[PDB]
Amino acid sequence: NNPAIKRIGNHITKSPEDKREYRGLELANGIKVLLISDPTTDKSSAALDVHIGSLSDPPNIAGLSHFCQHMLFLGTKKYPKENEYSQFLSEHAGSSNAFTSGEHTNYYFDVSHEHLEGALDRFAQFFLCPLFDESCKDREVNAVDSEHEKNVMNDAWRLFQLEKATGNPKHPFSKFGTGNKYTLETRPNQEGIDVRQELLKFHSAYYSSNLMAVCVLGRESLDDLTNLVVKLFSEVENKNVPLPEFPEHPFQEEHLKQLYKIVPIKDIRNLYVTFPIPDLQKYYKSNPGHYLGHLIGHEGPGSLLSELKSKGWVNTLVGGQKEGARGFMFFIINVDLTEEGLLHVEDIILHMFQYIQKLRAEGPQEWVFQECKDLNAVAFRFKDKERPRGYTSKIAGILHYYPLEEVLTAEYLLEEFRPDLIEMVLDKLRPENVRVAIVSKSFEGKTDRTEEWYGTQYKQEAIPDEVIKKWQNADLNGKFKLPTKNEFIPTNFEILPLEKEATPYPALIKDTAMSKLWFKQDDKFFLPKACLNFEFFSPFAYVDPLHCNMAYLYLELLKDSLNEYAYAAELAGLSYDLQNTIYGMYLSVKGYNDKQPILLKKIIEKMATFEIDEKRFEIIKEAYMRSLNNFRAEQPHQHAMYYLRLLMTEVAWTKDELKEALDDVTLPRLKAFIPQLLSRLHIEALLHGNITKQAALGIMQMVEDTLIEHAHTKPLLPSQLVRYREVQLPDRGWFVYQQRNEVHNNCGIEIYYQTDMQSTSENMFLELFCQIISEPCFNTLRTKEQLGYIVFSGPRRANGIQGLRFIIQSEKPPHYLESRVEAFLITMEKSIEDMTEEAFQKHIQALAIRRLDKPKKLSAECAKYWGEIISQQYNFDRDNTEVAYLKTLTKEDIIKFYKEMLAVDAPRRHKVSVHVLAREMDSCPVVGNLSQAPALPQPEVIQNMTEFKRGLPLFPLVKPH
Amino acid sequence: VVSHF
Ligand SMILES: [Zn+2]
Repeated sequence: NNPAIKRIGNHITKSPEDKREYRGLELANGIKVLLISDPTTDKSSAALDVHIGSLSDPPNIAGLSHFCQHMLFLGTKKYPKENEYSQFLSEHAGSSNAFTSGEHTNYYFDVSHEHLEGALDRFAQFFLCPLFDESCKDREVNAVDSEHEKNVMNDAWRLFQLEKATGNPKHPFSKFGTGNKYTLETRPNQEGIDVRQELLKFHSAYYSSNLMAVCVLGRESLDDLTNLVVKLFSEVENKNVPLPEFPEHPFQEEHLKQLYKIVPIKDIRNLYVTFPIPDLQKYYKSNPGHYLGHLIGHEGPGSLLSELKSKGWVNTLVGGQKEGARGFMFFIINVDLTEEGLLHVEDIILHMFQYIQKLRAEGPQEWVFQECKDLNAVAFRFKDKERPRGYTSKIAGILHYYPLEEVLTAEYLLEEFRPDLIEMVLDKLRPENVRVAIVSKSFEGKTDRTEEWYGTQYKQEAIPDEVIKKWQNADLNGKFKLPTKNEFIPTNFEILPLEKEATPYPALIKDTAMSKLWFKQDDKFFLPKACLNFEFFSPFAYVDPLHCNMAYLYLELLKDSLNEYAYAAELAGLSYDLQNTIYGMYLSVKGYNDKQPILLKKIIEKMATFEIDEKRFEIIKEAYMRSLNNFRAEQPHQHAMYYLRLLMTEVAWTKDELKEALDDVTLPRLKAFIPQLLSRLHIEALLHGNITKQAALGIMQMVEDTLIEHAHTKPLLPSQLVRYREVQLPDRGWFVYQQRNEVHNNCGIEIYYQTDMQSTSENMFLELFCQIISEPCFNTLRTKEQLGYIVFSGPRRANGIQGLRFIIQSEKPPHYLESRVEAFLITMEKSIEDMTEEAFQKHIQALAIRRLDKPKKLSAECAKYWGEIISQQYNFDRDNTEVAYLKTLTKEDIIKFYKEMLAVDAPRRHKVSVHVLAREMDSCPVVGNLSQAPALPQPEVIQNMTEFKRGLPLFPLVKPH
Repeated sequence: VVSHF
């Protein structure tokens, strides 16, 4: 009937709460398709996932399929302009990304809902006729090189690659997926390879319709989405490529019973325990590896982790199954190590085996399966509506694994109790099948191997037969008990009717010395959930580096003692976030509203009556000192951002001041700080969700009453509700702060052009200018000039003040990066002069759509309200108001804004730059085809942050709405 | 925790 369609699936199973409509189909050429119609959506989206990745790279061109992923964006026959795709998305309120894993290359975008076809037409060409232009191939290899360079000194990437280097060197698993300039240009040139032909051959060979899945989400009817996808994708050619498969495990006999001793970059101590397993993917209706991951990774009473933590050996544990590829998987148990735990690795692993033995002894528990199943069914029914871009991307990957009809449910719904599969996987978790890796700075100078891609220092050893035999004879330990029934499992899903006095925005329903309560009953999502957000103000959380340490330590110690009890709640969809701030403490409780007052009451009560276990105190103090030290290993651009915050904020304690004050934190001293912190508070809260005004007032007053009861809390004075100010930079001044990153051999730079206080006009001048320069400067500073992989521009907002920032990480020195940003900015003035009024209005419209895009789920709406609350602007209707103003702006207005605040000879230019030098740039000068860079003045070099701050005015704070 | 996410 339709030659272009092989079949239309039956009804796609969805949550009864899901108003989107769905149609599955397979095209004649083999492409699996899901169409999602959402007549409400502001942004439309599509994604395509090709079932080939890294594991299919040619053995002689490592990173090719990842390079090819980069190259596809850079022009096609129909749309040859190198940034046609990204320009079009940017001008229509869209964004795009892609990723390459071992078996998939996944490409996705969103866009304004009226420009779906235009975005999709351009996207579709990536799969039809890429140009692989020779000149952008030569440029873009630098971006990929620069992606690898940022990962080199990253502990997680070094470990990911080291695993692959220690399995069978003949297995595709051993491949280096990222590639670099060496693998992708230098060595291919040496070996006479034409990389353009290789990209074309690989695309021709594997970009076959039979390995593709496409997902499209739009306002259009399912018939209209259907015709669209047929129109654009049925020309993709079927080469009938067999799906790559890897039935032989990369870890064979000689790779089992091995021990690795690895030297990390950061001062971290971890143990990684791995068992190879078969591919359990086909068992998704029973999911035996999840059942075992739930048990072995449990954190409640009776758990593996409870015992290892009581012994003072470990603080956290991850366990369960881990993906490999079609044909192989892994089962892991990874723990961090205390200093004692480091000396007790053999005992830790014996406990692991005793816990596993306990699972064998008790047998598979249908009631455990049934709990998993019940929780998954509730999670599925009440799942938050996803943002279109992540939703289409994720479904495109899974269309390759599940029947069309099951794609939404397949990952949630458990159907089959399989005690036979559970025993089978359990039979793999034996000491004869074990790989053990220990990461520790203690192994420095004690290693004799080097992994080639990252430089990782390590040593390999057979585990002694004596150690194995002892692990094999692990018997039952009375400390290990299966969890009991999870009582946090919610059963009340009633949606309270909308109150007669319910408001579109949060209403201030309580305004007392003690607490300010903003409340909104959900009028949009209608799921049985709520968010309860509390800011606790106290000047004692940040009065000095010592107090700041104590605030941190107190809250980590609290979360650590609550952890056993809160883990059940967290499995049951009820979580909390508790952290110290520069103003006090932040608490958020989210998830099913049912049992949420219980967890909340427990937290406040524990906080207000807290008793510190001295052993937990010492372990967590040592972890925190390392955590402060480990900042030295963060990335240069992260360093640049951190220093700018320190420079621009009235009060900010540095990592070095914090670490020096940490030796002075004693138990007695922490015990005294806590009652002191809690003796006087102001609480500002947002309670938002499936809750009434009276339940909100009750939760609020329960929190105060618990603090009053146990901690004798008294209100703060209004005048002590101290917000910090941003440093006010002088007209025409340019200051430079310089540091070195001692770990990474790239530079980072952050450049800040401070404008003025936030307000309706200043906001939208800045945001419009940003919108306009956003794609161009990625295109200029990355795509064309290839300064680095990380190239960022956009508004910076802090402390009621704002401005334009640029963040780049590069091999080039900061003074150089600076001239290029300055050259770029001139290009942008000319470009704004040269652009049509309609081009101008498309930018206003794109920013408009971006600002007006509706929250799809509760917590995204809360976050918007919460940003208004914590900034003390309380501008809940900002979006309509800012957008109405924006549409008023002209080309002339933006030219004038640029000329006044931003241009190199602007009368009110306020520029600060943070320069972070690469490990190997020794010292360095602060000042120094391609567009022409203007001459810059001599910067004032900041020598001392305190003096810099003392010598400048401070801005006002923004007035509340 | 269960390996994810
Ligand atoms: Zn990449």
